[PDB]
Amino acid sequence: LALSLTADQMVSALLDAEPPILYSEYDPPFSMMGLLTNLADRELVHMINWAKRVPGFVDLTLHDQVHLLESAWLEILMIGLVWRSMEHPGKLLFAPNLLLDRNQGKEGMVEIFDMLLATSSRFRMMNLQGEEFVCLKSIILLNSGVYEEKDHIHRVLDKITDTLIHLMAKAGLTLQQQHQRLAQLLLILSHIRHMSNKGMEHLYSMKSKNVVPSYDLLLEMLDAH
Amino acid sequence: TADQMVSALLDAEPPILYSEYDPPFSEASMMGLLTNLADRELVHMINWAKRVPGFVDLTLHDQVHLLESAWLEILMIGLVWRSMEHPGKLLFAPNLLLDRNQGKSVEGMVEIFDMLLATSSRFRMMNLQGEEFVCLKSIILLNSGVYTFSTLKSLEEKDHIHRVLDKITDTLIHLMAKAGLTLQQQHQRLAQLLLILSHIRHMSNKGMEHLYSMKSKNVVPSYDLLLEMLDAHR
Ligand SMILES: C[C@H]1c2ccc(O)cc2O[C@@H](c2ccc(OCCN3CCCC3)cc2)[C@@H]1c1ccc(O)cc1
Ligand SMILES: C[C@H]1c2ccc(O)cc2O[C@@H](c2ccc(OCCN3CCCC3)cc2)[C@@H]1c1ccc(O)cc1
Repeated sequence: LALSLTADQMVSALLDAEPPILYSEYDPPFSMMGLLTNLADRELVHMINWAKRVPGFVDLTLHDQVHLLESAWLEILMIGLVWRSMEHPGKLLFAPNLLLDRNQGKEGMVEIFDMLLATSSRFRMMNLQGEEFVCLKSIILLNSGVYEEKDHIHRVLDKITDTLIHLMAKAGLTLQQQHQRLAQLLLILSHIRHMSNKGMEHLYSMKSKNVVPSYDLLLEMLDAH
Repeated sequence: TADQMVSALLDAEPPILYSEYDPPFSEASMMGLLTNLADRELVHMINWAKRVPGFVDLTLHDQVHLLESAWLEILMIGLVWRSMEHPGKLLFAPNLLLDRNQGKSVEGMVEIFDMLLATSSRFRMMNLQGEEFVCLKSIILLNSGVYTFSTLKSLEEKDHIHRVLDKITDTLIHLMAKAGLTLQQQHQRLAQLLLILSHIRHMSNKGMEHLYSMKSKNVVPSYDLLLEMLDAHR
Protein backbone atom coordinates (compact mmCIF):
# COMPACT_ATOMS: atom_id res chain seq x y z
CA LEU A 1 0.00 0.00 0.00
CA ALA A 2 3.11 2.19 0.18
CA LEU A 3 2.75 2.74 -3.57
CA SER A 4 -0.22 5.08 -3.10
CA LEU A 5 2.22 7.69 -1.78
CA THR A 6 2.66 10.92 -3.72
CA ALA A 7 6.05 12.15 -4.95
CA ASP A 8 6.00 14.79 -2.22
CA GLN A 9 5.12 12.20 0.43
CA MET A 10 7.75 9.80 -0.93
CA VAL A 11 10.51 12.41 -0.60
CA SER A 12 9.26 13.44 2.84
CA ALA A 13 9.24 9.87 4.17
CA LEU A 14 12.79 9.27 2.95
CA LEU A 15 14.13 12.53 4.39
CA ASP A 16 12.71 11.66 7.81
CA ALA A 17 14.12 8.13 7.53
CA GLU A 18 17.70 9.40 7.28
CA PRO A 19 20.10 7.73 9.77
CA PRO A 20 22.24 9.84 12.13
CA ILE A 21 25.94 10.63 11.66
CA LEU A 22 28.18 8.63 13.99
CA TYR A 23 31.54 9.40 15.60
CA SER A 24 34.60 7.15 15.68
CA GLU A 25 35.35 5.39 18.98
CA TYR A 26 38.71 7.13 19.35
CA ASP A 27 40.01 8.73 22.54
CA PRO A 28 40.84 12.15 21.10
CA PRO A 29 47.06 9.81 20.57
CA PHE A 30 46.71 8.83 16.90
CA SER A 31 45.00 1.16 13.79
CA MET A 32 43.10 2.96 11.02
CA MET A 33 41.30 -0.12 9.66
CA GLY A 34 40.19 -0.87 13.21
CA LEU A 35 38.47 2.51 13.44
CA LEU A 36 36.85 2.12 10.02
CA THR A 37 35.63 -1.40 10.79
CA ASN A 38 34.16 -0.27 14.11
CA LEU A 39 32.43 2.66 12.41
CA ALA A 40 31.15 0.54 9.52
CA ASP A 41 29.74 -2.08 11.90
CA ARG A 42 27.90 0.58 13.91
CA GLU A 43 26.58 2.33 10.80
CA LEU A 44 25.24 -1.03 9.58
CA VAL A 45 22.66 -1.13 12.37
CA HIS A 46 21.21 2.28 11.51
CA MET A 47 21.16 1.25 7.85
CA ILE A 48 18.83 -1.65 8.69
CA ASN A 49 16.44 0.68 10.51
CA TRP A 50 16.61 3.15 7.62
CA ALA A 51 15.82 0.38 5.13
CA LYS A 52 12.69 -0.55 7.09
CA ARG A 53 11.43 3.00 6.51
CA VAL A 54 11.95 2.88 2.75
CA PRO A 55 8.42 2.71 1.27
CA GLY A 56 7.60 -0.77 -0.02
CA PHE A 57 10.62 -2.48 1.54
CA VAL A 58 8.94 -4.14 4.53
CA ASP A 59 6.24 -5.41 2.18
CA LEU A 60 8.82 -7.97 1.06
CA THR A 61 9.46 -11.22 2.93
CA LEU A 62 12.13 -11.07 5.64
CA HIS A 63 14.10 -13.51 3.48
CA ASP A 64 14.05 -11.09 0.55
CA GLN A 65 14.75 -8.11 2.81
CA VAL A 66 17.93 -9.73 4.11
CA HIS A 67 19.03 -10.65 0.58
CA LEU A 68 18.73 -7.05 -0.62
CA LEU A 69 20.71 -5.80 2.38
CA GLU A 70 23.32 -8.51 1.78
CA SER A 71 23.77 -7.24 -1.77
CA ALA A 72 23.61 -3.50 -1.10
CA TRP A 73 25.14 -2.92 2.35
CA LEU A 74 28.61 -1.83 1.15
CA GLU A 75 27.20 0.25 -1.71
CA ILE A 76 24.96 2.03 0.79
CA LEU A 77 27.88 2.72 3.13
CA MET A 78 29.96 4.16 0.29
CA ILE A 79 27.36 6.54 -1.14
CA GLY A 80 26.63 7.71 2.39
CA LEU A 81 30.33 8.41 2.93
CA VAL A 82 30.61 10.22 -0.40
CA TRP A 83 27.55 12.33 0.45
CA ARG A 84 28.82 13.72 3.76
CA SER A 85 32.23 14.16 2.12
CA MET A 86 30.87 16.41 -0.65
CA GLU A 87 31.64 19.71 1.08
CA HIS A 88 35.18 18.57 1.88
CA PRO A 89 37.35 18.44 -1.29
CA GLY A 90 40.16 15.88 -1.28
CA LYS A 91 39.08 14.34 2.02
CA LEU A 92 36.79 11.52 3.16
CA LEU A 93 34.61 12.33 6.17
CA PHE A 94 34.22 8.86 7.67
CA ALA A 95 33.16 10.76 10.79
CA PRO A 96 33.14 14.37 12.07
CA ASN A 97 36.16 13.40 14.16
CA LEU A 98 37.70 11.24 11.43
CA LEU A 99 38.28 13.18 8.19
CA LEU A 100 41.09 11.63 6.17
CA ASP A 101 42.91 12.50 2.95
CA ARG A 102 44.42 10.09 0.42
CA ASN A 103 47.86 10.35 2.05
CA GLN A 104 46.49 8.86 5.27
CA GLY A 105 44.89 6.21 3.08
CA LYS A 106 48.44 4.89 2.29
CA GLU A 107 47.68 -0.76 1.96
CA GLY A 108 45.73 -1.12 -1.27
CA MET A 109 43.33 1.44 0.13
CA VAL A 110 44.55 4.51 -1.77
CA GLU A 111 43.10 3.07 -4.99
CA ILE A 112 39.64 2.94 -3.39
CA PHE A 113 40.18 6.23 -1.57
CA ASP A 114 40.70 7.89 -4.95
CA MET A 115 37.53 6.34 -6.40
CA LEU A 116 35.47 7.59 -3.47
CA LEU A 117 37.02 11.05 -3.71
CA ALA A 118 36.26 11.17 -7.44
CA THR A 119 32.62 10.27 -6.76
CA SER A 120 32.38 12.99 -4.12
CA SER A 121 33.78 15.49 -6.62
CA ARG A 122 31.18 14.34 -9.16
CA PHE A 123 28.46 14.90 -6.57
CA ARG A 124 30.02 18.33 -6.07
CA MET A 125 30.17 19.09 -9.79
CA MET A 126 26.54 18.04 -10.26
CA ASN A 127 25.44 19.92 -7.14
CA LEU A 128 23.66 16.81 -5.85
CA GLN A 129 20.67 17.67 -3.66
CA GLY A 130 19.66 15.90 -0.46
CA GLU A 131 16.30 14.97 -1.96
CA GLU A 132 18.09 13.34 -4.90
CA PHE A 133 20.54 11.58 -2.58
CA VAL A 134 17.90 9.74 -0.55
CA CYS A 135 16.25 8.60 -3.78
CA LEU A 136 19.54 7.24 -5.14
CA LYS A 137 20.28 5.43 -1.88
CA SER A 138 16.82 3.84 -1.95
CA ILE A 139 17.39 2.69 -5.54
CA ILE A 140 20.59 0.90 -4.51
CA LEU A 141 18.80 -0.99 -1.73
CA LEU A 142 16.09 -2.33 -4.05
CA ASN A 143 18.12 -2.85 -7.23
CA SER A 144 21.44 -4.38 -6.13
CA GLY A 145 20.02 -7.80 -5.24
CA VAL A 146 17.23 -8.03 -7.81
CA TYR A 147 19.20 -10.46 -10.00
CA GLU A 148 5.20 -11.20 -7.18
CA GLU A 149 8.28 -10.24 -5.16
CA LYS A 150 10.43 -9.07 -8.07
CA ASP A 151 7.48 -7.28 -9.67
CA HIS A 152 6.79 -5.35 -6.46
CA ILE A 153 10.41 -4.20 -6.29
CA HIS A 154 10.20 -2.87 -9.85
CA ARG A 155 7.00 -0.99 -9.00
CA VAL A 156 8.76 0.63 -6.04
CA LEU A 157 11.77 1.43 -8.24
CA ASP A 158 9.43 2.98 -10.81
CA LYS A 159 7.87 5.10 -8.06
CA ILE A 160 11.27 6.48 -7.08
CA THR A 161 11.94 7.28 -10.73
CA ASP A 162 8.71 9.29 -10.85
CA THR A 163 9.84 11.08 -7.69
CA LEU A 164 13.26 12.01 -9.08
CA ILE A 165 11.65 13.50 -12.19
CA HIS A 166 9.16 15.28 -9.94
CA LEU A 167 11.99 16.80 -7.89
CA MET A 168 13.85 17.94 -11.01
CA ALA A 169 10.68 19.39 -12.52
CA LYS A 170 10.12 21.21 -9.23
CA ALA A 171 13.69 22.51 -9.42
CA GLY A 172 12.76 24.22 -12.69
CA LEU A 173 14.63 21.93 -15.09
CA THR A 174 13.30 21.43 -18.62
CA LEU A 175 12.10 18.00 -19.76
CA GLN A 176 15.31 17.36 -21.71
CA GLN A 177 17.37 18.41 -18.70
CA GLN A 178 15.25 16.10 -16.54
CA HIS A 179 15.88 12.84 -18.41
CA GLN A 180 19.51 13.89 -18.93
CA ARG A 181 20.10 14.44 -15.21
CA LEU A 182 18.24 11.24 -14.32
CA ALA A 183 20.60 9.31 -16.60
CA GLN A 184 23.63 11.07 -15.11
CA LEU A 185 22.61 10.06 -11.59
CA LEU A 186 21.82 6.45 -12.50
CA LEU A 187 25.13 6.12 -14.35
CA ILE A 188 26.85 7.17 -11.13
CA LEU A 189 25.31 4.12 -9.44
CA SER A 190 27.15 1.85 -11.87
CA HIS A 191 30.40 3.40 -10.65
CA ILE A 192 29.33 2.96 -7.03
CA ARG A 193 28.66 -0.71 -7.75
CA HIS A 194 32.16 -0.85 -9.21
CA MET A 195 33.68 0.63 -6.05
CA SER A 196 31.75 -1.83 -3.90
CA ASN A 197 33.16 -4.68 -6.00
CA LYS A 198 36.75 -3.44 -5.76
CA GLY A 199 36.12 -2.61 -2.11
CA MET A 200 34.97 -6.17 -1.45
CA GLU A 201 38.12 -7.51 -3.12
CA HIS A 202 40.28 -5.21 -1.01
CA LEU A 203 38.49 -6.09 2.23
CA TYR A 204 38.83 -9.82 1.56
CA SER A 205 42.54 -9.43 0.81
CA MET A 206 42.96 -8.19 4.38
CA LYS A 207 42.16 -11.69 5.63
CA SER A 208 40.00 -10.45 8.50
CA LYS A 209 37.67 -12.78 10.41
CA ASN A 210 34.77 -11.84 8.14
CA VAL A 211 33.74 -9.20 5.61
CA VAL A 212 30.03 -9.63 4.92
CA PRO A 213 27.28 -9.43 7.55
CA SER A 214 25.77 -12.88 8.13
CA TYR A 215 22.16 -13.70 7.27
CA ASP A 216 21.38 -14.13 10.97
CA LEU A 217 22.96 -10.79 11.87
CA LEU A 218 20.94 -8.87 9.27
CA LEU A 219 17.79 -10.78 10.26
CA GLU A 220 18.36 -10.07 13.96
CA MET A 221 18.89 -6.37 13.22
CA LEU A 222 15.64 -6.33 11.25
CA ASP A 223 13.85 -7.37 14.44
CA ALA A 224 10.97 -9.45 13.09
CA HIS A 225 7.59 -9.33 14.84
CA THR B 1 20.17 14.19 -34.14
CA ALA B 2 18.70 11.26 -32.21
CA ASP B 3 17.68 9.63 -35.50
CA GLN B 4 21.17 10.11 -36.94
CA MET B 5 22.61 8.78 -33.67
CA VAL B 6 20.65 5.52 -33.87
CA SER B 7 21.52 5.02 -37.54
CA ALA B 8 25.24 5.48 -36.94
CA LEU B 9 25.22 2.98 -34.08
CA LEU B 10 23.20 0.38 -35.99
CA ASP B 11 25.58 0.59 -38.95
CA ALA B 12 28.55 0.35 -36.58
CA GLU B 13 27.37 -3.03 -35.24
CA PRO B 14 30.04 -5.76 -35.39
CA PRO B 15 29.20 -9.10 -37.05
CA ILE B 16 28.37 -12.32 -35.21
CA LEU B 17 31.36 -14.65 -35.23
CA TYR B 18 31.46 -18.44 -35.37
CA SER B 19 33.25 -21.10 -33.35
CA GLU B 20 35.40 -23.46 -35.43
CA TYR B 21 33.71 -26.33 -37.29
CA ASP B 22 34.62 -30.02 -37.29
CA PRO B 23 32.04 -32.80 -37.87
CA PRO B 24 32.36 -33.59 -30.97
CA PHE B 25 32.32 -30.80 -28.39
CA SER B 26 34.17 -31.48 -25.14
CA GLU B 27 34.12 -29.61 -21.82
CA ALA B 28 37.93 -29.69 -21.78
CA SER B 29 38.21 -27.50 -24.88
CA MET B 30 35.43 -25.14 -23.79
CA MET B 31 37.57 -22.38 -22.26
CA GLY B 32 39.81 -22.55 -25.32
CA LEU B 33 36.91 -21.94 -27.70
CA LEU B 34 35.58 -19.06 -25.59
CA THR B 35 39.01 -17.43 -25.36
CA ASN B 36 39.44 -17.78 -29.13
CA LEU B 37 36.01 -16.26 -29.68
CA ALA B 38 36.56 -13.44 -27.17
CA ASP B 39 39.91 -12.49 -28.73
CA ARG B 40 38.41 -12.32 -32.22
CA GLU B 41 35.47 -10.19 -31.06
CA LEU B 42 37.94 -7.79 -29.45
CA VAL B 43 39.30 -6.78 -32.86
CA HIS B 44 35.83 -5.96 -34.17
CA MET B 45 35.05 -4.13 -30.92
CA ILE B 46 37.88 -1.65 -31.47
CA ASN B 47 36.60 -0.93 -34.98
CA TRP B 48 33.08 -0.54 -33.63
CA ALA B 49 34.21 1.92 -30.94
CA LYS B 50 35.89 4.14 -33.54
CA ARG B 51 32.51 4.46 -35.26
CA VAL B 52 30.77 5.48 -32.05
CA PRO B 53 30.03 9.22 -32.48
CA GLY B 54 32.39 11.36 -30.41
CA PHE B 55 34.76 8.53 -29.55
CA VAL B 56 37.53 9.32 -32.04
CA ASP B 57 37.37 12.94 -30.90
CA LEU B 58 39.18 11.74 -27.78
CA THR B 59 42.94 11.35 -27.45
CA LEU B 60 44.29 7.90 -28.32
CA HIS B 61 45.41 7.57 -24.71
CA ASP B 62 41.89 8.21 -23.40
CA GLN B 63 40.41 5.96 -26.09
CA VAL B 64 42.66 3.17 -24.84
CA HIS B 65 41.69 4.01 -21.26
CA LEU B 66 37.96 3.65 -21.97
CA LEU B 67 38.41 0.28 -23.69
CA GLU B 68 40.57 -1.03 -20.85
CA SER B 69 37.69 -0.24 -18.50
CA ALA B 70 34.80 -1.38 -20.69
CA TRP B 71 36.07 -4.25 -22.88
CA LEU B 72 34.65 -7.09 -20.77
CA GLU B 73 31.37 -5.29 -20.10
CA ILE B 74 30.95 -4.79 -23.85
CA LEU B 75 31.65 -8.46 -24.56
CA MET B 76 29.13 -9.53 -21.93
CA ILE B 77 26.26 -7.27 -23.01
CA GLY B 78 26.85 -8.37 -26.59
CA LEU B 79 26.66 -11.99 -25.48
CA VAL B 80 23.49 -11.34 -23.48
CA TRP B 81 21.86 -9.65 -26.48
CA ARG B 82 22.32 -12.50 -28.97
CA SER B 83 21.33 -14.96 -26.23
CA MET B 84 18.08 -13.08 -25.53
CA GLU B 85 15.89 -15.22 -27.80
CA HIS B 86 17.36 -18.39 -26.30
CA PRO B 87 16.03 -19.09 -22.77
CA GLY B 88 18.42 -20.95 -20.47
CA LYS B 89 21.29 -20.81 -22.95
CA LEU B 90 24.21 -18.52 -23.75
CA LEU B 91 24.79 -18.08 -27.48
CA PHE B 92 28.55 -17.51 -27.53
CA ALA B 93 28.26 -18.37 -31.21
CA PRO B 94 25.57 -19.77 -33.53
CA ASN B 95 27.44 -23.09 -33.34
CA LEU B 96 28.37 -22.76 -29.66
CA LEU B 97 25.24 -22.58 -27.51
CA LEU B 98 25.93 -23.52 -23.88
CA ASP B 99 23.80 -24.17 -20.79
CA ARG B 100 24.72 -23.74 -17.12
CA ASN B 101 25.35 -27.49 -16.82
CA GLN B 102 28.20 -27.26 -19.32
CA GLY B 103 29.43 -24.31 -17.26
CA LYS B 104 29.89 -26.57 -14.24
CA SER B 105 32.84 -28.18 -16.03
CA VAL B 106 34.88 -25.03 -15.39
CA GLU B 107 35.38 -24.23 -11.70
CA GLY B 108 33.61 -20.98 -10.85
CA MET B 109 31.90 -20.60 -14.23
CA VAL B 110 28.28 -21.39 -13.32
CA GLU B 111 28.06 -18.37 -11.01
CA ILE B 112 28.95 -16.06 -13.88
CA PHE B 113 26.86 -18.11 -16.31
CA ASP B 114 23.85 -17.60 -14.04
CA MET B 115 24.38 -13.83 -13.89
CA LEU B 116 24.58 -13.65 -17.69
CA LEU B 117 21.52 -15.89 -18.01
CA ALA B 118 19.66 -13.67 -15.54
CA THR B 119 20.53 -10.62 -17.63
CA SER B 120 19.28 -12.32 -20.79
CA SER B 121 16.04 -13.05 -18.95
CA ARG B 122 15.75 -9.38 -17.99
CA PHE B 123 16.28 -8.23 -21.59
CA ARG B 124 13.55 -10.67 -22.55
CA MET B 125 11.16 -9.47 -19.84
CA MET B 126 11.70 -5.85 -20.89
CA ASN B 127 11.39 -6.71 -24.59
CA LEU B 128 14.68 -4.90 -25.27
CA GLN B 129 14.94 -3.47 -28.78
CA GLY B 130 18.03 -3.48 -30.99
CA GLU B 131 18.03 0.32 -31.15
CA GLU B 132 18.08 0.39 -27.35
CA PHE B 133 20.86 -2.20 -27.23
CA VAL B 134 23.32 -0.19 -29.34
CA CYS B 135 22.56 2.86 -27.20
CA LEU B 136 23.33 0.94 -24.00
CA LYS B 137 26.55 -0.52 -25.42
CA SER B 138 27.85 2.90 -26.48
CA ILE B 139 27.01 4.29 -23.04
CA ILE B 140 29.13 1.54 -21.48
CA LEU B 141 32.09 2.46 -23.69
CA LEU B 142 31.99 6.14 -22.71
CA ASN B 143 30.91 5.92 -19.07
CA SER B 144 32.69 2.89 -17.56
CA GLY B 145 36.14 4.46 -17.47
CA VAL B 146 35.16 8.11 -17.20
CA TYR B 147 35.42 7.96 -13.46
CA THR B 148 38.99 6.72 -13.34
CA PHE B 149 40.94 9.16 -15.56
CA SER B 150 43.88 16.47 -13.51
CA THR B 151 45.22 17.84 -16.79
CA LEU B 152 43.43 20.63 -18.66
CA LYS B 153 43.11 18.24 -21.59
CA SER B 154 41.36 15.65 -19.43
CA LEU B 155 38.85 18.29 -18.32
CA GLU B 156 38.04 18.95 -21.98
CA GLU B 157 37.77 15.20 -22.55
CA LYS B 158 35.37 14.46 -19.69
CA ASP B 159 33.08 17.34 -20.66
CA HIS B 160 32.96 16.03 -24.22
CA ILE B 161 32.12 12.52 -23.02
CA HIS B 162 29.29 13.88 -20.87
CA ARG B 163 27.88 15.81 -23.83
CA VAL B 164 27.93 12.65 -25.95
CA LEU B 165 26.35 10.69 -23.10
CA ASP B 166 23.62 13.33 -22.82
CA LYS B 167 22.94 12.96 -26.55
CA ILE B 168 22.57 9.19 -26.27
CA THR B 169 20.10 9.77 -23.43
CA ASP B 170 18.15 12.11 -25.72
CA THR B 171 18.23 9.38 -28.36
CA LEU B 172 16.86 6.77 -25.95
CA ILE B 173 14.01 9.09 -24.98
CA HIS B 174 13.42 9.77 -28.68
CA LEU B 175 13.19 6.04 -29.43
CA MET B 176 10.78 5.34 -26.57
CA ALA B 177 8.60 8.34 -27.41
CA LYS B 178 8.55 7.09 -31.00
CA ALA B 179 7.58 3.68 -29.62
CA GLY B 180 4.41 5.25 -28.23
CA LEU B 181 5.40 5.40 -24.56
CA THR B 182 3.96 8.12 -22.33
CA LEU B 183 6.30 10.62 -20.65
CA GLN B 184 6.08 8.68 -17.39
CA GLN B 185 6.68 5.38 -19.20
CA GLN B 186 9.66 6.97 -20.96
CA HIS B 187 11.38 8.04 -17.74
CA GLN B 188 10.63 4.68 -16.12
CA ARG B 189 12.07 2.58 -18.96
CA LEU B 190 15.16 4.79 -19.24
CA ALA B 191 15.85 4.23 -15.54
CA GLN B 192 15.13 0.51 -15.91
CA LEU B 193 17.59 0.26 -18.81
CA LEU B 194 20.34 2.27 -17.11
CA LEU B 195 20.08 0.24 -13.90
CA ILE B 196 20.87 -2.88 -15.92
CA LEU B 197 24.28 -1.33 -16.58
CA SER B 198 24.98 -1.50 -12.84
CA HIS B 199 24.46 -5.26 -13.02
CA ILE B 200 26.65 -5.54 -16.12
CA ARG B 201 29.43 -3.68 -14.32
CA HIS B 202 28.98 -6.16 -11.47
CA MET B 203 29.30 -9.13 -13.83
CA SER B 204 32.41 -7.67 -15.46
CA ASN B 205 34.12 -7.33 -12.08
CA LYS B 206 33.20 -10.84 -10.96
CA GLY B 207 34.12 -12.11 -14.41
CA MET B 208 37.51 -10.42 -14.17
CA GLU B 209 38.10 -12.07 -10.80
CA HIS B 210 37.22 -15.46 -12.28
CA LEU B 211 39.44 -15.02 -15.34
CA TYR B 212 42.46 -14.06 -13.22
CA SER B 213 41.94 -17.10 -11.00
CA MET B 214 42.51 -19.33 -14.04
CA LYS B 215 46.21 -18.44 -13.99
CA SER B 216 46.44 -17.99 -17.76
CA LYS B 217 49.22 -15.92 -19.33
CA ASN B 218 47.01 -12.83 -19.33
CA VAL B 219 43.38 -11.74 -18.94
CA VAL B 220 43.16 -8.08 -19.95
CA PRO B 221 44.21 -6.67 -23.33
CA SER B 222 47.42 -4.67 -22.88
CA TYR B 223 47.70 -0.91 -23.35
CA ASP B 224 50.06 -1.48 -26.28
CA LEU B 225 47.66 -3.98 -27.85
CA LEU B 226 44.63 -1.69 -27.54
CA LEU B 227 46.74 1.24 -28.70
CA GLU B 228 48.09 -0.76 -31.64
CA MET B 229 44.59 -1.73 -32.76
CA LEU B 230 43.35 1.79 -31.98
CA ASP B 231 46.40 3.61 -33.35
CA ALA B 232 45.66 2.95 -37.02
CA HIS B 233 47.90 4.59 -39.61
CA ARG B 234 47.07 6.29 -42.91
C1 LIG C 1 33.86 2.85 2.45
C2 LIG C 1 34.44 2.74 3.81
C3 LIG C 1 33.52 3.07 5.01
C4 LIG C 1 32.29 3.73 4.79
C5 LIG C 1 31.53 4.06 5.90
C6 LIG C 1 31.94 3.72 7.20
O1 LIG C 1 31.14 4.05 8.28
C7 LIG C 1 33.14 3.07 7.40
C8 LIG C 1 33.94 2.77 6.28
O2 LIG C 1 35.18 2.10 6.44
C9 LIG C 1 35.54 1.11 5.50
C10 LIG C 1 35.03 -0.32 5.87
C11 LIG C 1 35.79 -1.10 6.72
C12 LIG C 1 35.39 -2.39 7.10
C13 LIG C 1 34.20 -2.92 6.63
O3 LIG C 1 33.80 -4.21 6.94
C14 LIG C 1 34.01 -4.67 8.27
C15 LIG C 1 32.97 -5.81 8.51
N1 LIG C 1 31.89 -5.50 8.66
C16 LIG C 1 31.28 -5.17 7.66
C17 LIG C 1 29.84 -5.27 8.12
C18 LIG C 1 29.86 -6.53 8.83
C19 LIG C 1 31.09 -6.73 9.18
C20 LIG C 1 33.44 -2.18 5.76
C21 LIG C 1 33.84 -0.87 5.38
C22 LIG C 1 35.03 1.35 4.06
C23 LIG C 1 35.94 0.74 3.07
C24 LIG C 1 35.35 -0.08 2.13
C25 LIG C 1 36.14 -0.71 1.20
C26 LIG C 1 37.52 -0.55 1.26
O4 LIG C 1 38.30 -1.22 0.33
C27 LIG C 1 38.10 0.26 2.20
C28 LIG C 1 37.33 0.90 3.11
C1 LIG D 1 31.54 -13.36 -21.11
C2 LIG D 1 32.21 -14.48 -21.82
C3 LIG D 1 32.40 -14.22 -23.32
C4 LIG D 1 31.74 -13.16 -24.03
C5 LIG D 1 31.93 -13.04 -25.40
C6 LIG D 1 32.79 -13.92 -26.08
O1 LIG D 1 33.01 -13.84 -27.45
C7 LIG D 1 33.41 -14.93 -25.38
C8 LIG D 1 33.20 -15.10 -24.00
O2 LIG D 1 33.88 -16.11 -23.31
C9 LIG D 1 34.40 -15.80 -22.04
C10 LIG D 1 35.85 -15.22 -22.07
C11 LIG D 1 36.94 -16.05 -22.16
C12 LIG D 1 38.25 -15.54 -22.18
C13 LIG D 1 38.48 -14.17 -22.11
O3 LIG D 1 39.78 -13.59 -22.09
C14 LIG D 1 40.81 -14.15 -22.86
C15 LIG D 1 41.88 -13.03 -22.95
N1 LIG D 1 41.76 -12.29 -23.81
C16 LIG D 1 40.64 -11.24 -23.54
C17 LIG D 1 40.86 -10.32 -24.39
C18 LIG D 1 42.31 -10.32 -24.53
C19 LIG D 1 42.77 -11.66 -23.91
C20 LIG D 1 37.41 -13.33 -21.99
C21 LIG D 1 36.11 -13.84 -21.96
C22 LIG D 1 33.56 -14.85 -21.19
C23 LIG D 1 33.69 -15.16 -19.72
C24 LIG D 1 34.13 -14.07 -18.94
C25 LIG D 1 34.31 -14.17 -17.61
C26 LIG D 1 34.11 -15.42 -17.05
O4 LIG D 1 34.29 -15.50 -15.71
C27 LIG D 1 33.67 -16.52 -17.79
C28 LIG D 1 33.48 -16.39 -19.14
